[PDB]
Amino acid sequence: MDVLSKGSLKELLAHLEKTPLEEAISYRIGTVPYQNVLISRNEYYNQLYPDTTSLIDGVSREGQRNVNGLIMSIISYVVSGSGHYIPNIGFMLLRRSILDILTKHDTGLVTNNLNYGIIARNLTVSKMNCEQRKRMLICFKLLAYKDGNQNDYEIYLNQNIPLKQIAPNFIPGDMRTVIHNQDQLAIVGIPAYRLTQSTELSIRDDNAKSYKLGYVDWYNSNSFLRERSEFNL
Amino acid sequence: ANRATSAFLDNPHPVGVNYVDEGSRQFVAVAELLASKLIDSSRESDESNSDVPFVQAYSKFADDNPRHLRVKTGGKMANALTNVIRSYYSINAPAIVPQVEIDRLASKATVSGDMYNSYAIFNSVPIVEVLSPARTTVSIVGSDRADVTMLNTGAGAANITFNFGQIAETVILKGSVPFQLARLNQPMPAARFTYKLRPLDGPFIVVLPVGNPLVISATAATRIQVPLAFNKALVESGFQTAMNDGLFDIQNVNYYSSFDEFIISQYHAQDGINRVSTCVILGLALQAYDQMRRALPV
Amino acid sequence: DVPFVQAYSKFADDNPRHLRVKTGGKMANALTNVIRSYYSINAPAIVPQV
Amino acid sequence: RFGFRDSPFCTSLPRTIMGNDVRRISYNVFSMMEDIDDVISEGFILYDAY
Amino acid sequence: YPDADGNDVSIIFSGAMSHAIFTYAQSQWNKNIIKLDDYIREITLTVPKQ
Repeated sequence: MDVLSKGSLKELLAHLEKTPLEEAISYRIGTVPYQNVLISRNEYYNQLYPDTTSLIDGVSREGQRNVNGLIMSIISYVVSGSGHYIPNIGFMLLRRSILDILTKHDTGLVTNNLNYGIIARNLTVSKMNCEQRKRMLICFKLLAYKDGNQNDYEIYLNQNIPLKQIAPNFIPGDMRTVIHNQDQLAIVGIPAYRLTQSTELSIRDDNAKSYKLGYVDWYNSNSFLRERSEFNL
Repeated sequence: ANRATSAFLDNPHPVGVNYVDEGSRQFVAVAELLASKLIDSSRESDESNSDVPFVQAYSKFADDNPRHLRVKTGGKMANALTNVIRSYYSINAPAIVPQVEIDRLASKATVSGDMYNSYAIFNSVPIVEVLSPARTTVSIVGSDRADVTMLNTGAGAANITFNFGQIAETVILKGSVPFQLARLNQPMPAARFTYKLRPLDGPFIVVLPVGNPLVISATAATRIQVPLAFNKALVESGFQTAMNDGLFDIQNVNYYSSFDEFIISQYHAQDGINRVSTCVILGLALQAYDQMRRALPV
Repeated sequence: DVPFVQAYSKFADDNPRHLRVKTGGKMANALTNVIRSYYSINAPAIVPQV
Repeated sequence: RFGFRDSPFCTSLPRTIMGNDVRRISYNVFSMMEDIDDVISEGFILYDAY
Repeated sequence: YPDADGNDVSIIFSGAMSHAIFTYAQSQWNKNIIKLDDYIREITLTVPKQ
């Protein structure tokens, strides 16, 4: 809910600096993705509603134990709000910040073999909105510039023309680009009053709607409950 | 054996998955309401011999005053309405409109955005399969009125199976000459011109006597939930306008003669009830496109 | 309708409206989908923890 | 054109700044905004008012 | 002595019926003491949508 509230690149990068990798990994066992299922939407239809499960839903799903699974878990947290179940990663790695994983070599993770096309297909980029895609491209650029793969990122953008139009205008390692960036990346914000307490047909739309409706209540009460446990640590 | 299927029911292409939320539904409803006021204001301006009613309507729709030396394009609302129409048709469309832009355009007027307040009747006839034995030829022509022409060349009478799907509500069959039709495992009645059928009542068997060809004319009615502002006449005009403007020109898509064929074909696809909700929002957007473009041609 | 409006608002966190249809709201949606999850492991988990 | 220092006048209000479209907020929405501090950091256009 | 929350528990010698009547009265009144944030949520349902 906090990560989805950020609406600027410099807010999003600041949040990733303070957030450990533990928050991007779920301890719930979940279900296997890419499964054709029938769900109940009784507000609209008497019959069951066909849908397919995906990693970028708001619900935690089982994840693979490879490096590909950990990168997919990070991106899913940014774009959907929840991570995936990857057990026994390691105490040292889980303490590191998300930005440290993406942009630093001291972590001990190797991401040179990652294929950006495969990761996008596994995350169902075709079903992602403009804000979600821009967030995903930010994570790709950070990973590419860490590995010296700047050319591969540009070539990958040439192949996918629609992704090129919405590519973020920031160069990692340059502070000027982050300062002057004017991107809008807020999936969840203070709702327009027109929003109602109604369900949505798709799994993704309903879960995104749930985050939107609960943002006002979370905004008012998160500070005190966080402080009630943070003090005397 | 031979199998005959309707042309428009074949291979429905996947539809878009964007701009179907509550906020985006309101924007389409806002565009339809504001586009209607543009048409009415132009009529009022012509009658009153004053451009003042049109200036207010254009300013609300386009966020800028009309100018004599600037082309009247409808502003940013027109661009957003055009882009969402492209996205609804196919999943391969770019879908580049920001959420901040959509939300600000839904605040121009207050509308519920509910797409289930009413219903509309669609007339496309879905013949999923016509199964004919040997020595018989069967041809299916037309969508709004389906004409099935059958010839029996063999020695004796042949039985022909008709499948109308499980979605259409009612189907009327009319023949050039009286003919016999009955459900599976049912006795055949005396020959008569007209049959009224429920498509959910299994496949239907038609007795084809040897001799002159028998032609069956089929009409069907299906009810699909639509918003209260839905108008089939304006949706049909917008569908034809969008094709001519190139809004539907994307790779790996199917083209239809009318929005009637488009919505029914997507309904009959596997897991087709997912697509029918997106098609209704597309129809409403085309209703806004027709009124806006007729008032502001480009 | 006063006793029913008070209870429905508590249950569904929304006020009944004549135009809409009363199905129980988001609480009804979660309850029905969790029921399917309990019955079989093939049924998915689609209700977020929030 | 006029040689003003830090001219507050633009020939037209820019459609895009730094490759992104400038956000436009109606005056009514901006009046009710409680997250105004986050919005002003990016910049916006106010309309629907005189 | 303090409880898990900040409330103070008094352990005294007192009669059984006076204890039962007093403590039951405390529970009935305590049911209607709610946080201001929950109170604000209740009002927002009653007031119009804007």
